[PDB]
Amino acid sequence: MFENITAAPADPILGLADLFRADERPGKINLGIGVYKDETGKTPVLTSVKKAEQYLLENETTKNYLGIDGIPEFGRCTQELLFGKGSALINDKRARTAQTPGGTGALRVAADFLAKNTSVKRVWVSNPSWPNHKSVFNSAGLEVREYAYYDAENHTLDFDALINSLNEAQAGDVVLFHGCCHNPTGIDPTLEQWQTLAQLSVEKGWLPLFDFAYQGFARGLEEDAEGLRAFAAMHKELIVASSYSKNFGLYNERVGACTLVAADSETVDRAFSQMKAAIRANYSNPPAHGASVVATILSNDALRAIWEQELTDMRQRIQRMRQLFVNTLQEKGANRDFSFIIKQNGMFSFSGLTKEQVLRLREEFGVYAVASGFVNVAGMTPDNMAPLCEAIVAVL
Amino acid sequence: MFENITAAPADPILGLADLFRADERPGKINLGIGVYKDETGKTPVLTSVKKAEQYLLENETTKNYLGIDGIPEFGRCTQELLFGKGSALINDKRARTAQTPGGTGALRVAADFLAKNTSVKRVWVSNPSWPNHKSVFNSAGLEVREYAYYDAENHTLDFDALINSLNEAQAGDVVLFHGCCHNPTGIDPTLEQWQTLAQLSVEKGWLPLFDFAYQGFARGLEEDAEGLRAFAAMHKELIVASSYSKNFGLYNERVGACTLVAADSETVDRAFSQMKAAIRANYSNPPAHGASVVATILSNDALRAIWEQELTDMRQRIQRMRQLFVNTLQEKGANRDFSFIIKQNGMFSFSGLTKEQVLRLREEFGVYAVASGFVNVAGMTPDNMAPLCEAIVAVL
Ligand SMILES: *Cc1c(COP(=O)(O)O)cnc(C)c1O
Ligand SMILES: *Cc1c(COP(=O)(O)O)cnc(C)c1O
Repeated sequence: MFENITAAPADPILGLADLFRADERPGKINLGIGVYKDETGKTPVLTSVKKAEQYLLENETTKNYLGIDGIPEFGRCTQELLFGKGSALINDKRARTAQTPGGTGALRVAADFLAKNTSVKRVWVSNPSWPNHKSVFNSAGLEVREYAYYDAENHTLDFDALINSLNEAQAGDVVLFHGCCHNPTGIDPTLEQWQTLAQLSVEKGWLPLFDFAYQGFARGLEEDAEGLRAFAAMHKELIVASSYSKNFGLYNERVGACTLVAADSETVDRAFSQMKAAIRANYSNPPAHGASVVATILSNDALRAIWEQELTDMRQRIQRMRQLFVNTLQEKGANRDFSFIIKQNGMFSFSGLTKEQVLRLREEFGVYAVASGFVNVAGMTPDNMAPLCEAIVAVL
Repeated sequence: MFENITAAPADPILGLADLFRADERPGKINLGIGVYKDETGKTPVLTSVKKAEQYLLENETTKNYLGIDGIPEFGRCTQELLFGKGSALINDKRARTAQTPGGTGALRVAADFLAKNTSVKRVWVSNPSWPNHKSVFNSAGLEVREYAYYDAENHTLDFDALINSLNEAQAGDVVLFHGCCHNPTGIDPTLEQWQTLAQLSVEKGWLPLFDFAYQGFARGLEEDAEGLRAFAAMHKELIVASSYSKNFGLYNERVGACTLVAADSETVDRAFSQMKAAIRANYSNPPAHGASVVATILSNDALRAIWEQELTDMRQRIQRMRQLFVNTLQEKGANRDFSFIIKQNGMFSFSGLTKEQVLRLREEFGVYAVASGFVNVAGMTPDNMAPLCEAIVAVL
């Protein structure tokens, strides 16, 4: 059966980490890591999370199966983080949430479920979008198309090209958005923008699906949701996929969730059942541990408070490198403008650099950057900034 | 989009636990639980697991993403538990293992991967088989057919009907087996039986896929694998799906794994890549926590030793109820033979009882049993045995 021909031509992971895992001089990391790193290059484990990890060592009584949808507390908790405080979408019971081996879990689960119950044929992702997007959905047998976004050149969102690319879409078509700023270039629709996508989105069909990892990394836990929230001001039907993998620095635990909305609660229920349908058919129920950490930090408001400050730290270091990058680059000699990298959000941004600068940087240079010129601001530490910036400007 | 018609007609879970969750007199549990219970009706959390849970509170340095295949230690460790000690299938590097949100995760992942790379069209499950089997594979677009097994009446494996039902199968068809004794009736092929399935299996085509949750519950960690192992003595190509969900009482953590075999290591590799392919496309990498517990107990041989004794306990309580069931039933008045329930293995066995005894037991009786007459020996405690056995014999 497996004997003769298969093999991968694979993901931009070992597509950079393994040459890094060998191409040893004093390698300026990959800026092609997918995780955050602190001022020392470590991707710590959090005080809010540990303290919470301990609350579980002691309080757990059984490792008894979780409900298909998971931890309801996590539920309440996730819902309220995405839609708000007195959110009339919560009291009103239009939203239902599933706990999933998070982020990708949710987009998958979202995928498999749309694929029946629904007659969604295509998914519109965005050029570029997080690399693993296409695979999730092709896997489920939905065809993926791309809308414009960052035509680049002038480093911002070619708003017009988007709207323009989008009109090709249609009524029962799902349009994938990243709530708060986009992997790989933290370029944001401003509220207005977010606002018109929504006006357009209702008058044309489009079930909107939010891909939401990164909340609290652009401006703040609650502002980051505004995009999700205005859409949500006017949808009836909407679906969002979340991850506490980045915001809780819980990467390996696999935490995130899938929220589904319907006009009303009866409808929400006939459909959530069918999303649970798709869950018993994937993995029968989600992994507790991560989410309990999660459910526990969001409930304990002392632990929340301590948790909100770490994230603040995160997000802040990230902001500090973005200026420093542009600064160390001034001083050292660059023929260009990159004042565009302090304008973007998140870990990611494309360093406007060529497939070949990117490659002239891994020879007698040593910096790892995935071929697309995309760097992870998070891998830049205050001291590695010197050499990095020598190297970047020694190619332009 | 979701508006009008969907809804579930669902899993034998709330299909029994929810009426239990309400039908309150002194309800004799459901014997329609899917988890083990101790002599008090609790599904504890283990000393081996806690001690290990603590080793992690203190030793974890980052929550950094796991490899797609997961924890390699878990790897080594799982492989050696399934195939053995000096296993020439390990040194020989024909086996490769993926860590997955376990058990169902693995059958799914196994499913999605067969579905391309391979030209497996059908899956042969067994009548009955674990209820969630059909959904996993239909979900992936493989058609499921059933082979005979327990025609019942004479409570044992209609060996002949199996062989007989099987011949309809064919060359690139996957045949699903439960390594050590079967959910819902712990009826075993003896080594010989296991042995002929294998002889047959090579001479006819059939990629064999083992569904293996329950190891150490029939006779012992190592004997339970004999079935897996003799097949494995002669396959080249074979695939097994595991779960430490029952044996480690880790139910909610989601621990298990998918082992794939090929004739040789080159071939194993072109295909594992494509199984990792299917993994980045499901959830991008598995949840650490559970498996670290797992990887940690199997390496630390003090913790292993302590772990092997709990399981022994488990398996033993399970054996003690099976005799007690048959005994309390003698004494109290039954018109039948049920000496067949001390012959079976595992938590499960069908109490030869009718859809209507099953139902005459939930009226002014109070015992919950999924309509198929299947009981979970594990929910029977030494004291609830009195009333249960009054009730069972008061209907025959
Ligand atoms: C980081 C990220 C994810 C993460 O999915 P998880 O399994 O939560 O790691 C998903 N989508 C996007 C756009 C991301 O940036
Ligand atoms: C219990 C059981 C499973 C469990 O899958 P998990 O997700 O590990 O709970 C799978 N298959 C069979 C036959 C089982 O009995």
